[PDB]
Amino acid sequence: SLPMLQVALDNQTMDSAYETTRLIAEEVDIIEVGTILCVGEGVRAVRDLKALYPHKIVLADAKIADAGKILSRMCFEANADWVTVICCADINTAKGALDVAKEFNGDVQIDLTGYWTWEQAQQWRDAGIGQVVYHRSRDAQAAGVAWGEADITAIKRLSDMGFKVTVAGGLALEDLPLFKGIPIHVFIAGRSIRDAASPVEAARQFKRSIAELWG
Amino acid sequence: LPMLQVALDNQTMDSAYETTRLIAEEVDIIEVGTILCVGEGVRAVRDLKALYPHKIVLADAKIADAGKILSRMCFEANADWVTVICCADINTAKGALDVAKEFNGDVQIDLTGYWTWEQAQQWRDAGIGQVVYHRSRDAQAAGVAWGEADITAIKRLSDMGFKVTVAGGLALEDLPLFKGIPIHVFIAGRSIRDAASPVEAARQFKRSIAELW
Ligand SMILES: [Mg+2]
Ligand SMILES: [Mg+2]
Repeated sequence: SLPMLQVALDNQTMDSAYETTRLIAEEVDIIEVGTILCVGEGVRAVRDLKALYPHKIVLADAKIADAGKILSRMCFEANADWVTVICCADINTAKGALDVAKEFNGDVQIDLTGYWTWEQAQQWRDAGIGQVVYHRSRDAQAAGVAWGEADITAIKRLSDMGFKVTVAGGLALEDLPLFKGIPIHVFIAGRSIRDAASPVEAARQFKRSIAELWG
Repeated sequence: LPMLQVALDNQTMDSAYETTRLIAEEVDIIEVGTILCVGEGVRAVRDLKALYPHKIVLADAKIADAGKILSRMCFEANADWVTVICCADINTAKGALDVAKEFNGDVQIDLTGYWTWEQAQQWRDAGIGQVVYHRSRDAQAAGVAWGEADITAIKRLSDMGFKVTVAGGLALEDLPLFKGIPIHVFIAGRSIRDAASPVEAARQFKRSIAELW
């Protein structure tokens, strides 16, 4: 199978986000309401984007740290398909978000930005979490942290634990070959699509490269 | 004396105002809870500071990454303080703190969930002066109580030089557990908002803090 492409809408306002979606909504598989757009506009962003693009998967990247049931329910009532819970959260937070998700036929991903352990990863699997976002912090990226050997190893180990792994964090087109041969579920691109001279062509380039690399 | 922070974990502004119109003048710090940040977005911060410009307004964003952008959105909305979640890369706390400094605001590391003493030393070396020792609401709902290990950890954080806020389902009866520790702030959300008398609930917290400290 080919890795899917997720666009991150890390825009501060809905009209900024629409400037991207009007160009690339049909060029990508998943539309992410980024954490920045969740904070800028609140959960209406989820409701509105799903109303515009009801045939697409809409992910609310809320990076829930606690109050798993309440915050997941807000996102799902706004018609989210998927929500994110941050890796450090108490296990009951992921569990709570998962129970709500099942009411709505949605799903939960654990976002792996920052500091987590393999013991925690086992708890997620035991709790019934099936997706994780292996995620380089943009702030670490800005401080020179590059994709590398240890990432490939960890991504493979997560996959062998039975998770579908999404990869994210300042991904550029030139980074995709690093991941060749690994059954990546989804690649997320925010800035490398939204900020391109032609977002459409940026998205199509990611799709072509993926098709070549995983074909 | 430890200050009293009310958490506005409400889905909509009008729900938050049901609380604030009762207790805004009864507390020291008004928190835009994470639930309100997600429900309404940063407008919540801008609106509540406009209403209560004399009170400290905390945006409980629990930032996980993009420290500079997300803190700047909160501080442009006139937040005084913002939270960063404990698992965030150290450069996220640093980014948020650099922005905070431009606005004469501050950053707290929220300690909900899994973190390490090595990370705590990193926050200190980065110039972080505030943490929120925080029992997860979901852990609370699964039966996790405040205990001596929490008290030991709070004292340890205080000895490292942090001003410590305590939070997580706090009830009036919990206050004596922390006696003798120079707690900076106690947060109460449910035990004030959902009280039969929110005004009595806030006054009782302040009365008890004044007695104990
Ligand atoms: Mg995101
Ligand atoms: Mg809070």
